[PDB]
Amino acid sequence: AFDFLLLLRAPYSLLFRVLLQCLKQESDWKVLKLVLGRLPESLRYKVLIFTSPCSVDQLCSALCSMLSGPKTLESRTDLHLAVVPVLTALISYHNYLDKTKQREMVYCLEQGLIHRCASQCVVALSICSVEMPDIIIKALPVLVVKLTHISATASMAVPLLEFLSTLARLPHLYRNFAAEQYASVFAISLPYTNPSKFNQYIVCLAHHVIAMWFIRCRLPFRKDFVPFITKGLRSNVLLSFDDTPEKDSFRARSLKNLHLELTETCLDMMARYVFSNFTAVPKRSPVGEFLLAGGRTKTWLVGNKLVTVTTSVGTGTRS
Amino acid sequence: SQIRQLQHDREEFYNQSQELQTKLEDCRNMIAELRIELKKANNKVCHTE
Amino acid sequence: SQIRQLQHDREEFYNQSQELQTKLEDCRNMIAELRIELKKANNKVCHTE
Amino acid sequence: SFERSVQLLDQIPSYDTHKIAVLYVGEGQSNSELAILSNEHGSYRYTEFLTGLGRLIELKDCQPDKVYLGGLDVQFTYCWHDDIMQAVFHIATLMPDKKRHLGNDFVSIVYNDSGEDFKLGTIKGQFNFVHVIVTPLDYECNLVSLQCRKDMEGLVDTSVAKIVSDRNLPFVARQMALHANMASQVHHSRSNPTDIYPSKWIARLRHIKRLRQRIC
Repeated sequence: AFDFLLLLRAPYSLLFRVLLQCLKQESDWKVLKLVLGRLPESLRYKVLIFTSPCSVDQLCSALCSMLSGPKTLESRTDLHLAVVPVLTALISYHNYLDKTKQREMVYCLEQGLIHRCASQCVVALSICSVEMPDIIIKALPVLVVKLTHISATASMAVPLLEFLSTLARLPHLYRNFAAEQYASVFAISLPYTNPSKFNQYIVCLAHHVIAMWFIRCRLPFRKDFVPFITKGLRSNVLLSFDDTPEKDSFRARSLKNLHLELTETCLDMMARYVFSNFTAVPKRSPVGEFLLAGGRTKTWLVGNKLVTVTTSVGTGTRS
Repeated sequence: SQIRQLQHDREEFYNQSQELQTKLEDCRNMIAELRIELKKANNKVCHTE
Repeated sequence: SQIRQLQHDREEFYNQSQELQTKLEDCRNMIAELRIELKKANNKVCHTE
Repeated sequence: SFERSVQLLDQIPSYDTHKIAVLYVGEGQSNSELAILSNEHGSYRYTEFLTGLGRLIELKDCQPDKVYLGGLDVQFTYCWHDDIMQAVFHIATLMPDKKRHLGNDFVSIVYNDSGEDFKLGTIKGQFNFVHVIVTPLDYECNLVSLQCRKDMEGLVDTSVAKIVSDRNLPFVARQMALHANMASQVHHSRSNPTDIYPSKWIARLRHIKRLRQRIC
């Protein structure tokens, strides 16, 4: 029955209460998982709800209703890991989904973080954020606080960074914050920078998101994390090699070779963007060119930096 | 066989009528895009000013 | 005799369908380059603006 | 010698590059090699998505060399700038060549507009590793998914579909696309071709260390 009735592409809203009922009581057999697999495509084709006058809310509630409770086990891990996809697909309708119910389902996802897994949950969180960020606005802080405790899982390694990045590209959402948010973000990111454990893809992505958040990070309270950051960095080079892994954090003054290059580039970017932001492209005003055109020049390499000096000879004047 | 193919060709002419009327609607939307093109031509003249 | 009748009806349906699809053909062939020229001119106006 | 090292070393921008490619499919154009790169025209939703992708761009000469070979000759060559990621789009409608350019990119965009499914077999390509299929729907909400080249799905998950409304599909689309491009560059580099590392910063740092080694 379920198989056939879920294929309507031209008599409606009856099957709606039918579904409501069959999910309401828990048949406690594979038929449960069977209808749960019948759901997601019905959500792909959750298109005829143009007829159903927003009764989906109740099933959504029913969803969260059967999210927790022994009345489900009257497979529970699979129960969660399959109901999370269906509410995931459900999240599309930001409008008809009740506002307080959206708050509720956000809390459901928040509790689905601490779980057997939440990869699906966290990517759905990214989606709901881009979709109904107004709702996430309140959950964001405690969300990240709990996220502090995922403990360097190579499994969720990718989706976390993905979500952090996506969020960062949404400034107006986090338009206001405070230090602890960014501090927690960096603490979460840092361990994912292992030179051996995680992926080179994961490594480079981690450095990218670190950099871009640190950019999006407020100019005030920007230097704060800098030692912690390089601490978080030097604490990722703990035992990979320690030739010259010294602190060198400028708070005082103010193969594993790839790992060294990583540390180099990251702290250099920070130094470049600490204390202010500035595009990395110079273009001299015409006056400069006129003055030093063809000027006598000289370039040196003090260290990994490339210094260049040029001197005018009054070309334009004699012109 | 003959009656079955008659029904076949019936549904064929039917979907043909469907695509024909929807094609007339598409040409309607085409001339609507043309009217928007003339709106952009009003924009052309103010632009050349 | 039933065979004759059904065959004649199918042939007439065939004539109808062929002429309808030629109509569809010509109108689609005009519509394509119509919208092409429209969008070309309009986006060029956008560029100039 | 060191002078020309300084020229080439200076070249590589501190702004990470992103050559991306956009496609379009139609009913007749479904599962077609000579009909996918043929049409210089797409759908209405396709066009509004395209103009929503990035902001206006022109390929004039007064602008610096910050544009790549794709979009050098013929036409809006839509792009999107940011702190370190530059994104050239290579619209399938803006080559008038196109096969030589669209195929070369590691990742591409494919707007599933016909109504049937889709596979990589549509175009042989050059390194078109991962695809991202996006399909419309009755209302504004539209579906998005991604496909591997059966070789790197371990690196990039594939069972990732999602619904997204109009004013949010371009952003999330380009986002996951950039993720895929990252994956592809990491894969190529993982093949150890001693080529430009994706992290252009560490790239030019290697450049400088190479200068150092050259002197001593």
